[PDB]
Amino acid sequence: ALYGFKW
Amino acid sequence: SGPVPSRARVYTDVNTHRPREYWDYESHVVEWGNQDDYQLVRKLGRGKYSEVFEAINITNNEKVVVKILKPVKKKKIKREIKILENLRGGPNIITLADIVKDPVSRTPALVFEHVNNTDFKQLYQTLTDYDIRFYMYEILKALDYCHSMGIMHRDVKPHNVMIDHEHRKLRLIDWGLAEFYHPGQEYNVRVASRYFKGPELLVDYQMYDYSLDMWSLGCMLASMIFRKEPFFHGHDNYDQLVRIAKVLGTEDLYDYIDKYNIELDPRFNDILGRHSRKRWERFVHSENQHLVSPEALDFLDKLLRYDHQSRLTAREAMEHPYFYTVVK
Ligand SMILES: Nc1ncnc2c1ncn2[C@@H]1O[C@H](COP(=O)(O)OP(=O)(O)O)[C@@H](O)[C@H]1O
Ligand SMILES: [Mg+2]
Ligand SMILES: [Mg+2]
Ligand code: NA
Repeated sequence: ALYGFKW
Repeated sequence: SGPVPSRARVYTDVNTHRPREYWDYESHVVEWGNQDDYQLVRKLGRGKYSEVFEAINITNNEKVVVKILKPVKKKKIKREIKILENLRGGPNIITLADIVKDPVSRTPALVFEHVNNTDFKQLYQTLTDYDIRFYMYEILKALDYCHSMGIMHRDVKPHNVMIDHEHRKLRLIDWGLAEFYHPGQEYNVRVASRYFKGPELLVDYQMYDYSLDMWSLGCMLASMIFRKEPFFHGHDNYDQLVRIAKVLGTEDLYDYIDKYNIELDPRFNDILGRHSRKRWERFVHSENQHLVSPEALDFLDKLLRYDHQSRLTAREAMEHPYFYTVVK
């Protein structure tokens, strides 16, 4: 995933 | 013609006597960390203008909280960032640990210290009289600090007060509605949740100050010690003032509007009515009596006043007899 983050 | 001007009794010129870079948040140059340090664990909140997650810092295996910022005006990104950086290290002020952005969308995200919060709707009913005094003192430390640094919070309420009860650890969060106090500045009254709005916001008095936070704190305290959530249950902004007048009475409302030469919106004419000033003891009941004391009622009486100037400052509040049993 979201907005360049990984889960 | 026009309202009488007002200024804060304390910390009036903190921003006046600081360099432009301290308060000119539109000129702030953000320092950005490495987004790839943080991985999202779970959603905590999703507003129209933010998405908040618990996350793991994979560089040190510590939990953090990521707040994705999507405000209507980008100016507001730098306001929240600059205020958090100005207040960083203050007692009970949430710590901004990092600021990152999506390399593709450029969506920005604040990275905060994690607090192991329990939802107030589960936690507050377990707190004792001492716990409420202890937590209220922690919030007052945060507010006297932020006021002393020239910042009004403007959104003090349970959802913006994180408590890790196991570690007796409180943080005042959510500085997205916070503003720099400049004496004489006319502010937007369309701020705060309806139940926590001060009378100055309800009657459209724009030249308010730090004292707005003290009214919000009073609303929070009243809801906790009386187990009445919310304490002032208005159905709309106009009704909100009527709910306050049913307690504080209409006489003192008119003294307030006349001291500041405030014109009451015509919408009040048919709903305001006439109300006596109530004794705070009328709100004591079997379910809340273990939380109430003469000191608690006197303290509440000294926060919940129409005239923002007459309310206790945070520092005056901290010296009140209600906190005599609290360390420092
Ligand atoms: N540091 C934190 N630790 C724990 N939970 C947090 C933290 N920061 C935010 N939260 C949670 O996310 C919610 C929204 O964060 P907040 O900064 O208030 O965003 P908004 O401005 O959209 O209200 C909070 O009400 C709280 O439940
Ligand atoms: Mg919030
Ligand atoms: Mg907010
Ligand atoms: Na600077």
